[PDB]
Amino acid sequence: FANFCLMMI
Amino acid sequence: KVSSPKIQVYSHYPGEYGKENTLICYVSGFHPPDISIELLKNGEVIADAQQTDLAFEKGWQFHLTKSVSFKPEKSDEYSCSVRHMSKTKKIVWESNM
Amino acid sequence: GTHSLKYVYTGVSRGIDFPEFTAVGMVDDGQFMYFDSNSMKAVPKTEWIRQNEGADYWDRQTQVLIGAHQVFKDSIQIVMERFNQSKGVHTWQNMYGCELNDDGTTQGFYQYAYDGEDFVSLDKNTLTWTAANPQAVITKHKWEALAVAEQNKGYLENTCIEWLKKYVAYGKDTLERKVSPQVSLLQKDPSSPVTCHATGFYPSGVTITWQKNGQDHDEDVDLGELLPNEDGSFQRMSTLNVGPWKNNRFSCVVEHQDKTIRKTEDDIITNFD
Repeated sequence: FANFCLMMI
Repeated sequence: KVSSPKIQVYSHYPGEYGKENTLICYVSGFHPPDISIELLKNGEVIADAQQTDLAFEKGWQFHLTKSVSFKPEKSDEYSCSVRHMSKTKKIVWESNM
Repeated sequence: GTHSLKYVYTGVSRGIDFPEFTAVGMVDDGQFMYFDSNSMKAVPKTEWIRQNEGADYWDRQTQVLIGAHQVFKDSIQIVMERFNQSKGVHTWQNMYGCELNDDGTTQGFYQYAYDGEDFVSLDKNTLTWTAANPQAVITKHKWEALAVAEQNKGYLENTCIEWLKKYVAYGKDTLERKVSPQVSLLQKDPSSPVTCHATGFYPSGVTITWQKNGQDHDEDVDLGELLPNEDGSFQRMSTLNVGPWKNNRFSCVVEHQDKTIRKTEDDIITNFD
């Protein structure tokens, strides 16, 4: 399952 | 900026004439990802060929696989034509037989 | 055996060949998931995921990746500006994943790249981000303040592994399969070089060796690259170019999973003879 938390650079 | 595709054309099984087989074109190490791949029989695009979903390996270089069922016969020339940016390369399948 | 779960995201500025965002999920380097920003839907790519997960799983996966698309869109706009390259066609990539060993021990990685070159990389031992260039340093400071490394490490060491274990169970038969190579000796002409061709095997590890009379022989040998078949199996070949082969008995030995297959000159096939 993909990582649900992403942050823009 | 740009890294031209390595192109490798081969068949699943030995290219025995008259035997059901799969023609495969493995296109790797290219960038940018925008690209066109077609399998040709006697210079004409083979229909119903399938292409893997865009992916890449460690090192970031993209790779794609295009394949279609085929039945090689004495008369016919099979090839993989790849257009990437300003270059179009056509590679003829070698049966080694 | 060792197993892995990996995700690779591709972000693109300017079309048309591909959508703005593409995601592929893999177990042991075999695709089981797909998503892109055209369909806005995450979909199964193997039988074992189809039979073991359903609507709820995919709705959640879709929802996560729609967010990924949104973030990638904003991210690539930013990095392009930092390279003063905002006009042209460019790329933003992310790959991450975990490995589970027989050991029970685990490995994990988290990396990003712009235009096919390293941008930032996770060091989950020091909980820092390695910036490949000046353009990445601002991101490094931002992410280290937001504790992105801690979150990523948490995912890699826990969530990623827990799902990998599930997936391995789902597709145990396919993932643990051992398929022996089909081996043939090829020759265009009685005077031409001879190719030992192995195909249809899995896992991908294979050894092709030539023998003359023979204990093995590695002069005039050209070992080709490991190549993928269309069905998840692999193939590889080796070519022998030796002088008139006639007075000496050559053979090809292919070893896969501790088992060997031998082919001698009596086995050589050709078109059209």
